[PDB]
Amino acid sequence: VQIVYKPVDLSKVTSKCGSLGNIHHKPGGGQVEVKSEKLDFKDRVQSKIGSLDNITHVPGGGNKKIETHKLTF
Amino acid sequence: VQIVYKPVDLSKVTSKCGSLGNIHHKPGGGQVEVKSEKLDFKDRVQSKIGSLDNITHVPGGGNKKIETHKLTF
Amino acid sequence: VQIVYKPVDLSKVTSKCGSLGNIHHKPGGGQVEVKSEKLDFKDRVQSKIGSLDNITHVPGGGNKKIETHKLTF
Amino acid sequence: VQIVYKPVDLSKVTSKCGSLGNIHHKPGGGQVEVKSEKLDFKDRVQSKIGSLDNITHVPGGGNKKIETHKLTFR
Amino acid sequence: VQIVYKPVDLSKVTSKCGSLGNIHHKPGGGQVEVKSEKLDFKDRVQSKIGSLDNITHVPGGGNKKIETHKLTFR
Amino acid sequence: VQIVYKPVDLSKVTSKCGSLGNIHHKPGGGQVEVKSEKLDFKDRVQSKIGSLDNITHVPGGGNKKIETHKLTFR
Repeated sequence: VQIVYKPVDLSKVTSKCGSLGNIHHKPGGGQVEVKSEKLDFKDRVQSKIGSLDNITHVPGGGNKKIETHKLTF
Repeated sequence: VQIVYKPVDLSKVTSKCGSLGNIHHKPGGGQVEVKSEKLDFKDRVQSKIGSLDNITHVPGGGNKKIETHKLTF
Repeated sequence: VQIVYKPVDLSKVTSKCGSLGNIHHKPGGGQVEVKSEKLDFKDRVQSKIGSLDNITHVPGGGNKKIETHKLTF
Repeated sequence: VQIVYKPVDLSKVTSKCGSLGNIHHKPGGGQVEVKSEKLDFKDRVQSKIGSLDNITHVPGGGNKKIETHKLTFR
Repeated sequence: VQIVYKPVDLSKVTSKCGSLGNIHHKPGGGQVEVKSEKLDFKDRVQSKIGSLDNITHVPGGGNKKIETHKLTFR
Repeated sequence: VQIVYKPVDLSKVTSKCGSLGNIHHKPGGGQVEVKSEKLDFKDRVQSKIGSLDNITHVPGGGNKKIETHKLTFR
């Protein structure tokens, strides 16, 4: 009796996620102007005037790999 | 009696996800103007005036790989 | 009696999802103007004036691969 | 036997090409106003305002003269 | 036997190409105003305002003269 | 036997290419005003304001003269 147990694993499991390999070439507005006598911002206000924002959240992208290798004679 | 147990795995499991490989070439408006006597923002206001926003969320993109390799004689 | 158990897996499982491989070439409006005496925003208001927004959400794009390889003599 | 090969060439070949012998008297006098606001250009601009450039390109005007003289006796 | 081979060449071949012999008298007198505000250019600009440059390119104007003389006796 | 090979060449080949013999009298007198504010340029700018440059490029104007003389007797 002989048993030759030689399984081969060359697998790959990959996450490529979020913001990858992008090109942002010369972004922006020409002119932005805001004229007022008052600006009054007073509860949970977000104001963006002429800004550039690159924002990435990756709570995902996790990998789980499980193997079992059982030989019973 | 002989058993040769040599399964081969060369597989790939991949998550290319979110914002990948894009080109943003010279973005933005020419002129933006806001004229007022008051701007008055006062509960959960989001204001964007001439801004550029690139925003990416990836809660997804997860990989699960499970193998079992069982030999009972 | 002999058994040669040699399955080969060369498979590909891929998710390509969200915003991939796009070209955004010279985007934007020429002129944007807002004229008022008041802008008055006061509960859960979103205002966009001349902004460019690229927004990507990927809660999906997950992969599951399951294998079992069972030999009983 | 006498031979007298005496051709005379007084010819002239001339090219007069382009802007020759012109008079431009007080050119571009008077008044040019460009008042410009809130413009966007997404592509190439060529602009001239009140210009009086003199621009000359001469890729041509080349001359070729070929003169073969042969005399054969017997 | 007498042979006289006495061709006479007083010819002329001439090129007059481009901007020759012009008179420009008080060019660009008077008044140029450019008033410009809040402009965006996303691409190449060439601009001339009140310019009077003299620009000359001559890739041409080349001369080739080829004289061959051969006399063969017997 | 007499042969008298006496060709005469007083001919001329001439090139006059580009900007020759021009008069420019008081060019660019008078007034140029450029007033500019709040401009954006995302690419290459060539600009000339009130310029009177003299610019000459001559890749050409080359001269080639070939004079072959051969006399063969018997």
